[PDB]
Amino acid sequence: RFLKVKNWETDVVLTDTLHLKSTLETGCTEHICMGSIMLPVRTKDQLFPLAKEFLDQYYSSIKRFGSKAHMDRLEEVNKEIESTSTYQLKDTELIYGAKHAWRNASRCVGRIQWSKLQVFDARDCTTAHGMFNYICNHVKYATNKGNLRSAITIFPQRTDGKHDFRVWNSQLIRYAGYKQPDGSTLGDPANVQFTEICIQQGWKAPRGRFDVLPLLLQANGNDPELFQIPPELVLEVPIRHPKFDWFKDLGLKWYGLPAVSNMLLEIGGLEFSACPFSGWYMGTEIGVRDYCDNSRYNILEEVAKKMDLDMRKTSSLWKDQALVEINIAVLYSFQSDKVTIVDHHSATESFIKHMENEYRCRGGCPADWVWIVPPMSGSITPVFHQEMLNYRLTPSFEYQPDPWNTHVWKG
Amino acid sequence: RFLKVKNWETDVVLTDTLHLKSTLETGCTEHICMGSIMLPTKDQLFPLAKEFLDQYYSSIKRFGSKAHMDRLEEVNKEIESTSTYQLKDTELIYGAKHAWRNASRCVGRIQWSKLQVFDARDCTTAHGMFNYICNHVKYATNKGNLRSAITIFPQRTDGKHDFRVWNSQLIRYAGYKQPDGSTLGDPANVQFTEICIQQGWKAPRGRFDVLPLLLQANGNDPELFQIPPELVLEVPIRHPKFDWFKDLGLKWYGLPAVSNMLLEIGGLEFSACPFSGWYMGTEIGVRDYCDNSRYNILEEVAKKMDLDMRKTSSLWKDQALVEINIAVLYSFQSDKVTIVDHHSATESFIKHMENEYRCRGGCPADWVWIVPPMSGSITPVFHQEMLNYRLTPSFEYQPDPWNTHVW
Ligand code: HEM
Ligand code: HEM
Ligand SMILES: Cc1cc(N)nc(CCc2cc(F)cc(CC[C@H]3CCCN3C)c2)c1
Ligand SMILES: Cc1cc(N)nc(CCc2cc(F)cc(CC[C@H]3CCCN3C)c2)c1
Ligand SMILES: C[C@H](O)[C@H](O)[C@H]1CNc2nc(N)[nH]c(=O)c2N1
Ligand SMILES: C[C@H](O)[C@H](O)[C@H]1CNc2nc(N)[nH]c(=O)c2N1
Ligand SMILES: [Zn+2]
Repeated sequence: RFLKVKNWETDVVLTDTLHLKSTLETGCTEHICMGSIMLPVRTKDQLFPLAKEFLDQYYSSIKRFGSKAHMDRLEEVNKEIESTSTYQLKDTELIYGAKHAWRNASRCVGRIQWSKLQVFDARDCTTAHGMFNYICNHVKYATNKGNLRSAITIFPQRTDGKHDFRVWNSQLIRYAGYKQPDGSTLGDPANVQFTEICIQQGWKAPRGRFDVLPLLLQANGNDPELFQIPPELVLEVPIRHPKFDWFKDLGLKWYGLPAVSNMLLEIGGLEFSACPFSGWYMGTEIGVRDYCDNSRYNILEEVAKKMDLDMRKTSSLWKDQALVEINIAVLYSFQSDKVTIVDHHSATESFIKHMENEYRCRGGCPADWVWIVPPMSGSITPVFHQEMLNYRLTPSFEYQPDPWNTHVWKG
Repeated sequence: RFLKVKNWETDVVLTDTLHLKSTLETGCTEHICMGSIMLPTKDQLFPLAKEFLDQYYSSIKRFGSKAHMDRLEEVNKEIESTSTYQLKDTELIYGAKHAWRNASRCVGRIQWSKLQVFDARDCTTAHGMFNYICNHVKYATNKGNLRSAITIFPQRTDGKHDFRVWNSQLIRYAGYKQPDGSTLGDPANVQFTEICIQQGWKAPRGRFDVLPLLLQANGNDPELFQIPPELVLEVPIRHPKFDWFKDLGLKWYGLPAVSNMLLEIGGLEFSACPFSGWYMGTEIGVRDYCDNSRYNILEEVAKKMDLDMRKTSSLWKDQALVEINIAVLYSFQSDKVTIVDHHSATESFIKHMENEYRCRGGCPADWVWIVPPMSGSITPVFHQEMLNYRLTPSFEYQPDPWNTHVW
């Protein structure tokens, strides 16, 4: 069976056969769509089929399907599973797996870059201090003095679920959030809960509005530990506006490296619960969501005030006007400091090219429209007009529960 | 299987039980989500009638009444005899209001119960269709104090006698291809503007030429009709800060009136059911004016704003796009013509969802369409999880007539 998607702006039509290789479920049924839902201990029983599917994929990609190197590897994995209950990926297989996990990430608009991912193998790591060291090196390498490079660092896979490696931060670099007694929030309200854990674990909070949070790191299922990322490794950009000189006086800054650190990487049935990865920012992530979400820094009010806008009725679109200025300021500040960033027009056009190429050479490109369309100026980006098929391929990145809700505390 | 939907801006969580009433299919499976795809006999008819009549008599708190069972047998007898049946006026009104209520792609559904239903089932000719449509347009326009309305023409019988309005909307601007390459007027209507001239229309070949009506009664050849200009309320578009904005020569019409959809009630198919309400600002300013496949005025506007159009990263498209939409709102509000901005309409819809979950158990909703085409995440619907499913009565798409008509 074949399926067609249409771009209603260009009339370009594409044919997807790749969804046939989809095994995992979506959440939808014939009678309900969960397309807008944000989020909809493994034994030898099912592990070898999952290994086999992965290795078939792997040897296909290197034009060695059915070779003696292919059959021997299947056999070697088999006996390793039956005798040890799990197995170890070769270096080649791990790198392939991490790239294809990103390649299969249907919510990611930056996937044109998927093949250029620097993979750091941290499977020999045994302690939280060792994790801090691996993460510091990732940050230095990925940041590259503002000329950002995509990277992922992969800590040991799960075994019995009781010895997990976990980065408790949702991102490697994030600002603290402090609930005040009067109800207000200082800093990033998205991080108030994590900030409290850190303070409880002994972090001395400066209690400012842009305090980089400490790393909280869990090795081999032991209690997590606190480390401060050396400040010289944390690249930050002060936000100013190319025309509004009062904008710098808002005191805004943001960090340069987006580095997601709380997701699970799944390859051949193996689960890598600590696998921080980073790339570079699309400007709307900072300018639209980080600053202007009602539940984040929410500077829309103060920006519109200083622009002296008609703030009485919403039909003056003062909110939309303030948002564009903020996003201009973010792009201007980053470009001025030579810190890599991509605007939402560039990124979406690139994704369309990526997606067309994926259909031609791969037979499809799983895409989550709800997430690919930028959170401002949606229909003037070409993805808005682009029909997309969403399905889940493996290797994959998955969500996992916050560790502080599952962890058994040693004391 | 009694589902929950979270709002991530407010942590508000609603439990959806209404989805279990869903009958039709979405297009998705467990293996694939098609949530962004634009478009996926006597025996079948009686269960459809029963399902509709059951929910009708429950809404009037007469489920299991003599009235209920009597109407049930009554329609059952008319089907076995005539192979169809006719709705009572009260059922027709209920059917129409609920097809709107169930329209998961519609952000304006909070007004669903205040709909004016015009019964045009006694109509027999295109001239009569025209009369009904003129009366609709005048009623709905109301000198700019717009009112919701639907006019319902005779139901399909054998598919050879279909009533059809060939226009996609009652009021739409013409679209002419140019010898030199591009398109003058509205590119979305170039083929329809063709079929009008190609059926007899005399085009003034301007940029904002109101299209004539092309009406089809009882599966006959359609006929051209010019809506009286005094019935077509239009708004000249100017900006409250930029005086040069008037010189662009832009205007739009006040009445959005969809005319090509099919209204399904109790298994009966009403293939001509023009319905109208009032515009959300972004429909005109984001889509109509700025879509690359439409009026595409963005470059001309930013040029007039003297913005740096050299790199995309200056956000000149975004900045223009806002000014254009501020103007559309300003123009309509200044001429006292009903319009709603995308912030008010989306906050209304959150309120309407809250009511539907409260007094009905749910509210089918299509996030891909509910979220406005600009400033999505500063609107409350962006952070609202929505469950999409098909309830009936419903509005459905239908093939364009000229592909089908046995001419
Ligand atoms: C190189 C530049 C990149 C850009 C511009 C980019 C951009 C984005 C954006 C805007 C999202 C939407 C999520 C949100 O808005 O919060 C996203 C999601 C995602 N990105 Fe990318 N990304 C990049 C690199 C990467 C890399 C290197 C990886 C992994 C190796 C990755 C994996 C993902 C995944 C798994 C998601 C889905 C998150 C979810 O399922 O909730 N991205 N990306
Ligand atoms: C009264 C104010 C109304 C507003 C503000 C409004 C707004 C909208 C918007 C913005 C859309 C998205 C589609 C697009 O962007 O082209 C839509 C779709 C829709 N509207 Fe409403 N509308 C209103 C009245 C009505 C009425 C009176 C009806 C029927 C009686 C109706 C039925 C529908 C349907 C069926 C769709 C979706 C068609 C589809 O399935 O693709 N609307 N509406
Ligand atoms: C590599 C990279 C590049 C870039 N440019 N941006 C990002 C951040 C986007 C992102 C990627 C991801 F895999 C998971 C989340 C979780 C955040 C969600 C959960 C709850 C609140 N957020 C909606 C975010 C990452
Ligand atoms: C009553 C009303 C009020 C309002 N405020 N707006 C509207 C227009 C929105 C609309 C409603 C609808 F039922 C069908 C379409 C078809 C347009 C699609 C077909 C193919 C390409 N277009 C996406 C539009 C109508
Ligand atoms: C490809 C995609 O489904 C298509 O562009 C849809 C997306 N969402 C939309 N939303 C609205 N309100 N109107 C539209 O025409 C569309 N078009
Ligand atoms: C409810 C809804 O799914 C949720 O708000 C989603 C919508 N689309 C998104 N798209 C992106 N890129 N990032 C997000 O966080 C979200 N949030
Ligand atoms: Zn779906």
